[PDB]
Amino acid sequence: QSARMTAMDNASKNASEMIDKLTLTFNRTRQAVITKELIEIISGAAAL
Amino acid sequence: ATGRIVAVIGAVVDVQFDEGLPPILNALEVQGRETRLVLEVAQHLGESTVRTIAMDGTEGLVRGQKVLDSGAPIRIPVGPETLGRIMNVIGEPIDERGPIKTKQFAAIHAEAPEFVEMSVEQEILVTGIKVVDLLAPYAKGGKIGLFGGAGVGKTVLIMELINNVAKAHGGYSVFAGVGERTREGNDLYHEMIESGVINLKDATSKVALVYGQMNEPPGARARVALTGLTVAEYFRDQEGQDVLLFIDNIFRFTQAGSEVSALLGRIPSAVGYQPTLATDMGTMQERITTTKKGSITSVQAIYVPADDLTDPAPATTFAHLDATTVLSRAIAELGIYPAVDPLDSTSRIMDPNIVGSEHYDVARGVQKILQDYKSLQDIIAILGMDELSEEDKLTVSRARKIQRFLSQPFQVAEVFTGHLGKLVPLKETIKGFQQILAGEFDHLPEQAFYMVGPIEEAVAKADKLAE
Amino acid sequence: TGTAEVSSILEERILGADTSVDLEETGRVLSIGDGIARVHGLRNVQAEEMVEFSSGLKGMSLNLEPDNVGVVVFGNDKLIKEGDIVKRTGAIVDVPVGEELLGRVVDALGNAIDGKGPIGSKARRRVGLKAPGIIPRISVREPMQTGIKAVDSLVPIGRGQRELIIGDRQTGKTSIAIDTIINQKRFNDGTDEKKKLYCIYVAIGQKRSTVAQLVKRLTDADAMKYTIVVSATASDAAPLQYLAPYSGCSMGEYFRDNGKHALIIYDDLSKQAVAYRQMSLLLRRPPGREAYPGDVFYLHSRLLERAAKMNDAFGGGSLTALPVIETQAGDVSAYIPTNVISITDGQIFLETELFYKGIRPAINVGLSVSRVGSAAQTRAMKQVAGTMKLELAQYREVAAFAQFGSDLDAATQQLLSRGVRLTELLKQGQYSPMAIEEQVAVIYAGVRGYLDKLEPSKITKFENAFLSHVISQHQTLLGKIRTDGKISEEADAKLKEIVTNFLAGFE
Amino acid sequence: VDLEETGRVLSIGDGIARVHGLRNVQAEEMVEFSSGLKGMSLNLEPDNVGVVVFGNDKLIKEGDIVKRTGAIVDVPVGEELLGRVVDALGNAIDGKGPIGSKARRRVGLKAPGIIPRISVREPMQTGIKAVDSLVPIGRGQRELIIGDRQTGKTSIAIDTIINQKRFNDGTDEKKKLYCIYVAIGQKRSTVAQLVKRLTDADAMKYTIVVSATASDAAPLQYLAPYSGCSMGEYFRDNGKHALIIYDDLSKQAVAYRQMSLLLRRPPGREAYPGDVFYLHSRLLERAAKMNDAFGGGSLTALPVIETQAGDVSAYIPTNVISITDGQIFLETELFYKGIRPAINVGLSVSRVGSAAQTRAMKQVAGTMKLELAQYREVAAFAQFGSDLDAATQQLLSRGVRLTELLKQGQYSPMAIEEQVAVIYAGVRGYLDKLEPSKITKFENAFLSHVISQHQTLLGKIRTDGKISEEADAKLKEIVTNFLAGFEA
Ligand SMILES: Nc1ncnc2c1ncn2[C@@H]1O[C@H](COP(=O)(O)OP(=O)(O)O)[C@@H](O)[C@H]1O
Ligand SMILES: Nc1ncnc2c1ncn2[C@@H]1O[C@H](COP(=O)(O)OP(=O)(O)O)[C@@H](O)[C@H]1O
Ligand SMILES: [Mg+2]
Ligand SMILES: [Mg+2]
Repeated sequence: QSARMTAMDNASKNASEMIDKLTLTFNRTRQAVITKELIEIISGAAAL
Repeated sequence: ATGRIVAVIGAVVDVQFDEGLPPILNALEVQGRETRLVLEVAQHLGESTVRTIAMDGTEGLVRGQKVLDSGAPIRIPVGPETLGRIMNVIGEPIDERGPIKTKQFAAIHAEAPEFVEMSVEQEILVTGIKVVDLLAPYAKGGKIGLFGGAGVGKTVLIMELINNVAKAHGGYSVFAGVGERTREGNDLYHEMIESGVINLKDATSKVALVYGQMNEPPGARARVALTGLTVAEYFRDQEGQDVLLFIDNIFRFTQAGSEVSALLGRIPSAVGYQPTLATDMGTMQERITTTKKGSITSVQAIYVPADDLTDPAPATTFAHLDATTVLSRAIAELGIYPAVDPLDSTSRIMDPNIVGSEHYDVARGVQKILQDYKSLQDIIAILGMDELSEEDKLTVSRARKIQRFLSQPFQVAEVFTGHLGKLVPLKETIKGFQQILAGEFDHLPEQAFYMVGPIEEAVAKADKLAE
Repeated sequence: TGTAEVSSILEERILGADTSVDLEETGRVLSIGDGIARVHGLRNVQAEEMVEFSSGLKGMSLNLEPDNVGVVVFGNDKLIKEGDIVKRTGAIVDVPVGEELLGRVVDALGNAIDGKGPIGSKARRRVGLKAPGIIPRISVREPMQTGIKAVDSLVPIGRGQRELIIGDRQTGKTSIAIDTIINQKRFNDGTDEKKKLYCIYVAIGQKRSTVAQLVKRLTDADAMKYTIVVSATASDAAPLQYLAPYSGCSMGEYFRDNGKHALIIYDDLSKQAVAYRQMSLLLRRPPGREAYPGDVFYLHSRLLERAAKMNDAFGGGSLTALPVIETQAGDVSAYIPTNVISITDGQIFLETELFYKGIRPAINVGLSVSRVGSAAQTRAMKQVAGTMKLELAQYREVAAFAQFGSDLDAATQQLLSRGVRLTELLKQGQYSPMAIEEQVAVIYAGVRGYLDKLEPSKITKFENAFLSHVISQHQTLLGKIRTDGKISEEADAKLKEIVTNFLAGFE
Repeated sequence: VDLEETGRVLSIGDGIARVHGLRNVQAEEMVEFSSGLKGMSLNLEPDNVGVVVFGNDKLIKEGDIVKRTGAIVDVPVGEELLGRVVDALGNAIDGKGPIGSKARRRVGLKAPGIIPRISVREPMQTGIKAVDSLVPIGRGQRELIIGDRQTGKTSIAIDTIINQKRFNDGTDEKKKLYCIYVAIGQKRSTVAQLVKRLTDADAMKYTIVVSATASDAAPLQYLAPYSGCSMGEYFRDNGKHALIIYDDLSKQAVAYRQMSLLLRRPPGREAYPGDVFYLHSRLLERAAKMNDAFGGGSLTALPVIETQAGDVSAYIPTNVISITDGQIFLETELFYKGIRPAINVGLSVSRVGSAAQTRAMKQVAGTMKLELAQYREVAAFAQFGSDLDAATQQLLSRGVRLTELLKQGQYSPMAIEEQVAVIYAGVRGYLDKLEPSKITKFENAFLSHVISQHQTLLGKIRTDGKISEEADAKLKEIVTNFLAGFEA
């Protein structure tokens, strides 16, 4: 029980770190998708 | 001059001048309306054509409709006769208590101060709150920002900032509500009246209100910061005073500028914003800097979208920020009002070269002892060594006393709670936290620090609790 | 490259001076697109002004670009041809309002659609007026009761405000609106003018058969005294769906200027944003984000900030806006949900895993909050809901620890058990809104904790049997709660006694 | 009057003045508005000239008379700009009188070809122990300071600037320095306190400060590092060594993005157009050591690039790493751990700096880089370590002691012989019986002791750039003698 508590503490910490990293790459992917869709709409309305 | 409305899209109406023409960033009175319809000129295209962002409901505008041109960029009534007054970005009073009978007008769309009109001394602006002036202190000319919400005590901290700066320093303040909700603006106006910051009875009020509401077009919302900054620049440049521009929202300012530049036909930037984002924030956020004469200081409530820091509006905002005091509900449900988080409040002025070695030593001791208390609180919550050591129990007692001591009774909460509001200067905060961290007051209970102003009144509260 | 420079109007211009079409009051139709005419002439038309087309149609005119008037057609574009004659009406489009619109489904120009006779309106209010300012309004001073226990306890509505119902598609979200309507029957049956009520359901771009289902549900719940139903369905044109919320909001603005209270339910207000994006992109206005143009926030704010309580000088009238937003798979970070959540004064959030997890109505909170939702309650519901909100706040942290709650300590076990009993108290059958008095009684029983020993699947059966018992036997106690407005120690002692006795005689 | 040499503004809009006529104009030419302003005539069309202004559009009407200057976009230049805050166009904005410039350096010439260049060979010390020991700079070189918001970025450049005072109060002109600080998009208050700290540290004789802050216009922020390269390029062509710092060169690309989008140019990646690489390449590429036939001189560019939440590969950091031949990298989680500066030594390069060493620092910091590269596999083994090897724990502890030695406060850069003496007391393990809460205390202690009592061996280190064997024995003597005589 002592070593299991230690292993689950360290696994929660590693999972929280990877949640933080994946949230950062989710946000930059979100911004890239918004900018891509925006450039497509603006390019369409300008080439019209 | 006299020109003519020739086309209308909302806050984009363009005027065809045939004679003498207003420059870029100017004002226009559209006539024939029941109100004024002020317009802002920019873009001269031909037949003297100017693309004016049109500032109110443009229903009723006809082709060829006469427009008087006033010259000046926008004139607003500034003065000490503007305090307690609600105005909107035309300069027009919307609290329905007569006009603002002042002497000197002032033009919004002014410029930044020159490099020779600067102060090379980062004087620590002392609010008077213990947790603020000890763990994230303010700066004369700062551009600081508070991260609050609804349930937290944001309004109480704002009115306490106004009263502490008006008492300690000699500065009045201005509150620019940018995209201010009319319900929330009305409640904040009645809250200031029932707190005593605004007085409707005589000339002793302490704040001037500029409410640019959400129901106005974004041309009339990207100027609210400019209008409140113009009033505060009157206080800076003709009294030499210690002024506070409280902008309730920097994100609605950026959103209003984004929608203006979307309506003006400009190709938008990145994540949805305008190309001119950093430039517009540069103009405003560099007019709020300190000068050699006065010390305008912005405290601004800031909204981050999608809980993201890399979004361009918080990117430019945090490029101009200085303190970022966090308000929250966790330490508010710990009873401390309001939960200004210091562990998430990274002030730039916290530096022993600027605020001093004693102040920085005390602040590092407090922040380190609360970080260690958070770790040992996790361990004492999971019960691994159950009181880990005498040092564990000592730092838990010390930092629990400190977290109870970070509270302060506020003078704006005096009218309905009998806990009288104290002003605590910087030297007394330093002496109090230094004597708590030095183990001098270890023999006191933790309850003797909750809602007390200075440390000697915490001594007297420990004495009056021992019954 | 000009839009009005075509050889027809040039030829009639330079073959001889016309002065015959008059070019000011009338105007000839130039290029007619998919739903937008760009008419030539109308030198004296104003902006946002409703003109009529010689077919017999109407259509409101925006963009004026120095030679052309951008009139958007209020109907099918099959029967408008190039060269037709437009005519000014002379005024920005009005909505016929009054107390004769009640109980009759109308259409966004203010004309009857259900075929049961015309509307007997006496005055027409100009649509799209400015919102009332700071001094004429005051804050939420009356409690707006949904009838949903979860809403009226955790996130109550205030007569005087705006509360945005937000969720995914088919996640409650209109059932809460129909419960909000049907709850106001018992307040519209009797006296107290400052309690009686007028609901306005503005359906924007729905199916028309579901508007028929909505009006049949309201008629067989007898919900047509309070109610107006404004309908601009998906078969109707883009500007007529655009103009539907302002029409109903003008009706509600009539109701709140004349002393009385009113609420409005903007069902599918995101579809109103979609219709405005359609008509603007065909006007070639520059698209902003997600092709929504610049003034979309200005649109929804000018619509939604007309709801406020009025000060005692300006009657006592209040409006309650309830916009409805479908999100696309929980994407609260989209354009329109972020705009309207920044506008509105509360949100009722429905995450859908609770719906399929079996707690209906689907208000799955934690994201859901009302920014004034403590002062907009009666003191009975204020006390009980405050303690109940703190208990659920202690519950929702530890539910992932409650899936393994069997081998933990006892303090958690008690807290998680109490939270499970309260969370299954908050569920409620569809189309049966509870009055304030009986939900105060039920949530009181759950807070005082006469339920911690019962099985979880027996909580709802206890709830129904307790409603039957309290309505049948103890009428005077609910009279005490609804007339005093609160529990004052005698309702408390009597509820101690009756809940102990009914728990003694339940099974 | 005359449409050959003058012209009239047809339509000044967002950032463009379309001026009519102006037939004698030539491409990319500073053409001045009778509002007292300047602009540069960009794209020439058969109907109009697109001049982008160098200020706000508020001062310019329609039909305001525009007049040619007659020369391509220039900036005043020389040693008479030393000690002074200038604008991006050359006007002195510090208020203490006008400039005495005689020459006039063009703002947009090309970088030198591959023959007048010669590779980096002179040592440029920033004064920082970490930078000059591990990631050094050469006179001749492009070295990008990459980091996040509020990390360490400006203070490294201010230490690099303040360090040069001892060389500039010296004798040889082949060591003195002339530094340019191009503040792009900064707060004006930060530039004011920068000039105050440099005046307080008497650190201005080298220093020009080219200021185009945030309240200044965006095509004025477009022009500022080009003007700074013209300053340092004058010094480089005359054969005097020069430094330049580009404070927030990301904001230069943001300003170029915004004026590019106002010119309706097609946006590319995260709204930056295709011309961003050409922008920073023609900017940075003017740094080189000069061949001794071409006078003999150098420029040293240090751009400062700003990443959002530790994003080394966003779009612009990839461009300005692909241009600069060194990426001094920084982190933020180190900066919260208390190490100042927060150099991520394993990921921080400077590339071609390890040919412009002192050869004392080669004798004392190659072993340091190896012993600190031994530390970059054992931090996880120290996290999960209760039964470790004695040698593994020894090398882990020496890496802890070296990364405690590399901490350094603001505004006190080290001399190079002081760096060699401190690192000599640090590498081969005199710290190994000390505790890491005392190494910076110990370091300040024997730094004061060596700079007071034992100046002669520091003179022997800085004179002959090598630890001589007798000097090696005497410096070992004095480190052991101080370590014996220093209690707590
Ligand atoms: N007991 C209940 N409580 C709440 N909502 C329910 C209940 N039973 C059914 N519903 C759902 O509420 C929905 C109301 O329609 P709505 O969600 O607005 O349709 P849409 O999918 O177009 O948004 C119905 O589709 C129905 O499935
Ligand atoms: N002892 C120190 N050594 C190095 N840097 C420090 C030290 N103390 C504080 N700093 C940091 O130096 C920074 C100077 O700003 P910097 O991050 O270099 O550029 P900017 O914040 O303008 O992007 C301050 O934010 C401050 O946090
Ligand atoms: Mg539906
Ligand atoms: Mg910097």
